[PDB]
Amino acid sequence: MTMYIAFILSTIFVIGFVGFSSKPSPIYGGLGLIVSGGVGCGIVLNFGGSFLGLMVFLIYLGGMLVVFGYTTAMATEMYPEVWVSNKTVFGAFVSGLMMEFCMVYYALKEEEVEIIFKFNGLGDWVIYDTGDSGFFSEEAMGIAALYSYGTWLVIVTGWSLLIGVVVIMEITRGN
Amino acid sequence: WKPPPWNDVDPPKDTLVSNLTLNFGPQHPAAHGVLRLVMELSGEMV
Amino acid sequence: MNPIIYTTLIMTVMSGTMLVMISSHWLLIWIGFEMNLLAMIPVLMKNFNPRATEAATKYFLTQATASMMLMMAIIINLLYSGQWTITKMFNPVAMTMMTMALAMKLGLSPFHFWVPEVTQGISLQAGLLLLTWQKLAPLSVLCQISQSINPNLMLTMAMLSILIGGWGGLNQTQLRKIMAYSSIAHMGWMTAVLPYNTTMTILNLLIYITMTLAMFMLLIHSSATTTLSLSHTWNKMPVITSLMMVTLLSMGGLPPLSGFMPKWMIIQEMTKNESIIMPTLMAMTALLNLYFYMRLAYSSSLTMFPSTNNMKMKWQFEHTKQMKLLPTMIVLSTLVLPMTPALSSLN
Amino acid sequence: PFFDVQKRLGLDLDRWMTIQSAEQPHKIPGRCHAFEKEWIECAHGIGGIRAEKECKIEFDDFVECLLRQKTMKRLSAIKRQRDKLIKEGKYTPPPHHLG
Amino acid sequence: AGRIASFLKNAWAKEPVLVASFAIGGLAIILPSLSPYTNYAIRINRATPYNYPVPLRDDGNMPDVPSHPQDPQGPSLEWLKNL
Amino acid sequence: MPLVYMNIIMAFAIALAGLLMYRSHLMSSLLCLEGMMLSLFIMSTLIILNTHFTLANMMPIILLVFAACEAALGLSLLVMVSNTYGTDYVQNLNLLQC
Amino acid sequence: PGIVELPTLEDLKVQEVKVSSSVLKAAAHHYGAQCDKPNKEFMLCRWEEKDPRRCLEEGKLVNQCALDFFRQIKRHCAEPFTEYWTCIDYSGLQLFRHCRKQQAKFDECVLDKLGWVRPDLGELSKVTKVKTDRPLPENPYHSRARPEPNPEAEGDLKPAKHGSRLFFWTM
Amino acid sequence: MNIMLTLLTNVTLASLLVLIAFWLPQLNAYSEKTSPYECGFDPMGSARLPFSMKFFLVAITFLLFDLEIALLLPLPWASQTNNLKTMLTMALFLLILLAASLAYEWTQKGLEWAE
Amino acid sequence: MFMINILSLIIPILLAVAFLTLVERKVLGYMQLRKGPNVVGPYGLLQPIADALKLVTKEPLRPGTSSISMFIIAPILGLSLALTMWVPLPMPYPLINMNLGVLFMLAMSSLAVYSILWSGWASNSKYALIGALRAVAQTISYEVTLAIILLSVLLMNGSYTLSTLITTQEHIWMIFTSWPLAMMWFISTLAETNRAPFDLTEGESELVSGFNVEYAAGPFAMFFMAEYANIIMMNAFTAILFLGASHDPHTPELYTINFVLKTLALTITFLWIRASYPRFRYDQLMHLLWKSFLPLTLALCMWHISLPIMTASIPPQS
Amino acid sequence: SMMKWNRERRRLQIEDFEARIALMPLFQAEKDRRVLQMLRENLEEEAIIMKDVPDWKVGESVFHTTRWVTPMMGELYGLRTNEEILSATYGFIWYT
Ligand SMILES: CCCCCCCCCCCCCCCCCC(=O)OC[C@H](COP(=O)([O-])OCC[N+](C)(C)C)OC(=O)CCCCCCCCCCCCCCCCC
Ligand SMILES: CCCCCCCCCCCCCCCCCC(=O)OC[C@H](COP(=O)(O)OCCN)OC(=O)CCCCCCCCCCCCCCCCC
Repeated sequence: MTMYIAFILSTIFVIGFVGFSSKPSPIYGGLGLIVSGGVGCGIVLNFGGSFLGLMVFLIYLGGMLVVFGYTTAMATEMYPEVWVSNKTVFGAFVSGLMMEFCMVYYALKEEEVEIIFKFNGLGDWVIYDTGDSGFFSEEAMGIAALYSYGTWLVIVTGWSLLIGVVVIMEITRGN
Repeated sequence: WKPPPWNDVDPPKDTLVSNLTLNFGPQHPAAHGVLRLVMELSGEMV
Repeated sequence: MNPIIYTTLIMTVMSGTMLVMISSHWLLIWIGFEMNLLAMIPVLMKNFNPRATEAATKYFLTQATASMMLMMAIIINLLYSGQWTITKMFNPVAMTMMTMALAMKLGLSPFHFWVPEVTQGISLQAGLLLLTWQKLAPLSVLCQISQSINPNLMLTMAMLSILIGGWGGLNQTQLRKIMAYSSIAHMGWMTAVLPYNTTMTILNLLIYITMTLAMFMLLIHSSATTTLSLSHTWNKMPVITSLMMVTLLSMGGLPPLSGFMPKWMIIQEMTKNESIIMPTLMAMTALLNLYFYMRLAYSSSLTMFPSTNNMKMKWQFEHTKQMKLLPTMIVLSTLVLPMTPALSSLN
Repeated sequence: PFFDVQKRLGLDLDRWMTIQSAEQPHKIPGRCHAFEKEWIECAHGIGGIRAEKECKIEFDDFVECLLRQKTMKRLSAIKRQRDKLIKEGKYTPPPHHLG
Repeated sequence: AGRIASFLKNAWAKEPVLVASFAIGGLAIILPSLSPYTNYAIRINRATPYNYPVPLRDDGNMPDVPSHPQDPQGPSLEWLKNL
Repeated sequence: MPLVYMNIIMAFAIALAGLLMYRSHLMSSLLCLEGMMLSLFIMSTLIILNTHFTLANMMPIILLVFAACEAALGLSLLVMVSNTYGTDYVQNLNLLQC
Repeated sequence: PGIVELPTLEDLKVQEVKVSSSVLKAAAHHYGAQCDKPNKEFMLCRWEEKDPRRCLEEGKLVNQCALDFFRQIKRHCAEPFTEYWTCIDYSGLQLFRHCRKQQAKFDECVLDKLGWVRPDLGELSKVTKVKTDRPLPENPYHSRARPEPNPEAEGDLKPAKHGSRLFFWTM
Repeated sequence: MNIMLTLLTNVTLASLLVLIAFWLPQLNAYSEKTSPYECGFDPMGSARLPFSMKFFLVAITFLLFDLEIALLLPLPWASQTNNLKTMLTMALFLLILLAASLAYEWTQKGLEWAE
Repeated sequence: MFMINILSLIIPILLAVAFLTLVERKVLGYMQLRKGPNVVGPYGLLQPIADALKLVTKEPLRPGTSSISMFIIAPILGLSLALTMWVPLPMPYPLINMNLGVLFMLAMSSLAVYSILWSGWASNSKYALIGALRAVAQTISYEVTLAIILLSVLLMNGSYTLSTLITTQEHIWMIFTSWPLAMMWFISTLAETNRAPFDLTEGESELVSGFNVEYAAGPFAMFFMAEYANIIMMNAFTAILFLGASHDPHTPELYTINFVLKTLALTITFLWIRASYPRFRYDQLMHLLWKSFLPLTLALCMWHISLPIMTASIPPQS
Repeated sequence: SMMKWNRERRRLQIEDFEARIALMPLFQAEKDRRVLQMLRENLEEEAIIMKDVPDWKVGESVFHTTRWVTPMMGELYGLRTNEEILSATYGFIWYT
């Protein structure tokens, strides 16, 4: 319920990740990944990251993964390797649905899950901070500083992107 | 195991491209209903 | 590739490494690593042979994975400390996390598996850049964060680097694979002393730089990639084979040659740090490098392998290359032991 | 950095953003501006070795400020005992709990 | 001279698009420096009070800051409403 | 530390395993790689938004625009492999060997 | 590690203004300049004392100083207040642009009834000097003692004794 | 509360709208009816082959182009900064480099993709 | 009562889409001097009902080589996204007053390409496969101009809040300030929505029926409904963006009159274009976008970023 | 025309902002009283429920310093209803 709503979105995020990480068909893996891409935005939205949340929709859901479909349409291994095609992918998918189900139950009971880090299984809502942001959206003012203080990053990010296009055509030119 | 070729140009394998024989028509509206135009295409290039 | 395009691609690769060494912010450190990666692949693609494509693909997959794995070390350190400054970080798991992340870029532990194969596929000039310049950037981070490292974890990674790097070198015919295995072995020597005193980690770097420039550009001048192909070079230009055997002996570390200076100082440092078993074992494995070093020296100039009648044309013509900085390279790479106390300049 | 060019020529490239108590857009604060400012001024001109132990108090307080581990554990133990008690019907929440 | 005018006109004969975009982008960068309103733009941008102007401790001898948000002392923006 | 942070951290770790545990389609490998950064992009937003590190709202885009750049390289290498070999298999991508 | 000292609920039972948001917004301009002195005193305390519990006495004063601002207008033309704040309430964003006539009618009284004046643009955003009697806090952050910096280098540089002193190298 | 509720309503509306478009028409498909349609003639076995480079080349250029435009979404709030001159210079830089990437891509064939 | 309002929004649009087939059929016929549907009911008013319930009663044949789960998910995404396109619209008072509605508008519109890619792959036929691949290729080329146009257009608005567009155009239509962009935005909307000359995605004459080459009966209407729903929404989006209307708070009735009347005019000129121009070609389709559209959009964006600074006319972010 | 209209809007915005500046005093005082009063209710509730705990002395300062820390939302609304939690944490965030 809405008590632990962000508990939910985080959960489909994990199962969405287990989807493509289980190495299913690249389109199906794309389907599982974009599902995780879709649900992950809600996690950021719940924290007030509307601008950041909307971007991953734009340049990662409607961005990177669209051209991924081209290579899948270009690869086209002679038979679909959808989940029914192989049995290891089922085992990979089935497995990846266990331990995260195990530790949430581990975290829901006593909350003292010590996997690598100590972790609290308390409700997602707690770690939020109380305080008005006035009229300036904190997310917006942070990003807009791109052109105020992020001068140095802008040059390096731009220069690499320019070098990004010079390499891509050069490697793909095939001599 | 075979020592690598001296020029480092390992020998290209068989052709990995095709000309995609397409059976245009006859049901195709552009085929005037009765055209069996079949062509060879390297992508859009024919 | 157009020379102007080639010059720019090298220019960004140099700047990307330069960016890493000059950034006080963890994000910018990552920026340098990725944009250095972003321009490394096309240089390996200059020849554009199927072997190169296999080499470049292997190189990109391991480097991209290591760089992406590097982000969590930054993120986890961020999460537990909220500090983007590149300093002594505040999480053992994050400290552990990046140490293998950077190690994969250098290729010391089993991570090193990409180092030989990528060098084999790609051209001699590209291998020279990959094994010399592309090792400054990962080392730069380790020098800055040396105070936070777990001593046990890093010393191990250094150990298998010299251990495996030297051990497999006995079974390499292609000179490119020999050089990479030598590189992995030399990687361990600098990395071992890294937690103790970073001054001679650098000293090992420039010195190890000198032979690898010396050896590779000698090999390029020879235009030979295999042991047998190298052997025939005695007939054409016996003098070059003579200098190469000096560097081969020097890079092996026999005194009073230059290559002994790093190892000697390395043993001295950890001996001051009460670690005395650790230096001894690396010295024992140092002879492993010397063996196939001798084998190449035996094939190159110490003996005189048979030649081919077609070598007679090579006598008539001459080399058109300019081998820039080769004269001063080998001299600085074979007799600099008397100038050892100059290492305090690095400090 | 390895080569602190920024310090030599004095052009700020990245350090404007390395910590959250520096200048911020519209002068709005971070979550732990008060704590990290205290830790920073504690550990200035001291050295990493000495500042690890001498300014320990300012650190774990600042770490607790942004992690909020023990505070969350405090609330968890408060909540855990609550449901371990009210379910037994030993104490009833007052109206202001329920509005 | 003769080549420049011919080349520009000749280019405008085949392609009218990029010459139009080049002209627009050419304008888009110079007059920002030449405009007299950019200083006005940053002045009104600074004039917007997003945050509270926290009061300053009055200990005497700062006449510039007013003691009331009606006194003539302090910054004034009578240009703004006219601008 | 909040339960959600496990979910992204474990998401990365299982994404990391899929990147390393291969199969026969490095196309699928690239999916784990870009999913790998998506968790990195996602998680980075949580801390930065939570701690109000306003100027640090920078890097989620910066990390995005650079992780996206590797897609350009990675996918370009994909078609290069799928031209000298035709397919995107990984077992056949062993011509180096010696 | 101590007590989070919290004030008792007794001092928190202060009179609170009971008016909808549009009521505040409609008279906000005619409220800020005319109750500035206690408002500045309280908010100076908030930024100087840096602790909520220190400014409790001033916290009820501004609330009190709001009420005697919200009482004479009842003994004066409360009727122009009604439709003015009603019209402002109709706006989704409480925009003054749509409802200016009622603003003029509201402004017309207070120019003569209580003799107030509409503050001009930028006047409310002016930084003002507030005159208080409370002492400035010594360590608002409650800072502890500071670690003593390690002693600095001093004395003229002398040549290194017996050269590099590294193994057999004499110089 | 309402946002995913709005998302929820549309998806059910779509799913039922296809559900009563699937079970209602009393599916009566045969083998030849379900056979692929290829201009009325026999399919020779296909749709599993690579397509050169032009479709891939434009996709990567679009992806790279989409990433730079991603860098310049925050411009509407960027104009509200205190230091416009730095912002004006910096935003102009992204656009001219966006131009330069297009400029190179145009000059070295590029957008005239392979055939 | 939030729920009844939702059905009060999605139900009328679906009925609007059905009637859009009739009016387009008649108007397109009238250009061709024909009459269009006038036998089925008075002036063909029941033709949308006749077409709708005839196709529903036609079996939804699934192709032999189809992934049924893959075949079905694509219409669900396509139709739901099209209906979701209207939830942030500033219709009197916007339903979902998302402060970043324009980004939400663009992200959902860009997510529509997954239906195109998935439908082509699930159909599993060469004709459908290359039909879809070029379809998305046409699709993915143009929204970069969409984003650039919006960034330049919204720059003088103040933010990405769609409701703020009303107050920006309170005096004059926003087309007058950016009419070079207005035609720039308009043409790109046809390419996104895949109408002639940008109909090579479907290409009735030469690509049979594009990605709908096989897609039949039951779920075919979903792409058809989603396609035509986008036509109104894109024209509605253009209507608010450039052809703004005055909005009295005490009478939202009036601005609805202006917004509605404009958006049929914008839809009417859509099929007006269809009934006049030849169909484009794949290479010209890319060449026109990348050679004569992208450079112009860049310069105009450069013109519109610096314009508020050189005139001290930056808009408030609120 | 637009530059005049945009210039007018900026005057409107600063006028709107100025109203908020005047409204901060009453708002800050009201939120100041509300937040620490509601904390006291939590502390009062702590000392009816932690009496039987073997080691729990009320009012523990988790932070070692004596400086006031803004109360984390967990200890603020943690002992309230589900409506109070939902309407406070994501109440602004949802608000379609
Ligand atoms: C101080 C002033 C500042 C601003 C000054 C700006 C410059 C002056 C104004 C220039 C014109 C406006 C900007 C450019 C517009 C054209 C862009 C372009 O590429 O044009 C050539 C392009 C391409 O023409 P082309 O392909 O023949 O030639 C281009 C050049 N070569 C050959 C080198 C490639 O024209 C088209 O694309 C034709 C239209 C295609 C779409 C088909 C449908 C058209 C429907 C038209 C009727 C409906 C219009 C609706 C308008 C909106 C209503 C809301
Ligand atoms: C630390 C231990 C030692 C380490 C180094 C050991 C190196 C050698 C080890 C063995 C190497 C393998 C076996 C021998 C290989 C020989 C290679 C070769 O090319 O030999 C043949 C070649 C023929 O000679 P050529 O090249 O024609 O040049 C003649 C001089 N013009 O010969 C040559 O090319 C050699 C040319 C040598 C030229 C020498 C010039 C000397 C000049 C001295 C100047 C002194 C000035 C003094 C001033 C005093 C006052 C200040």
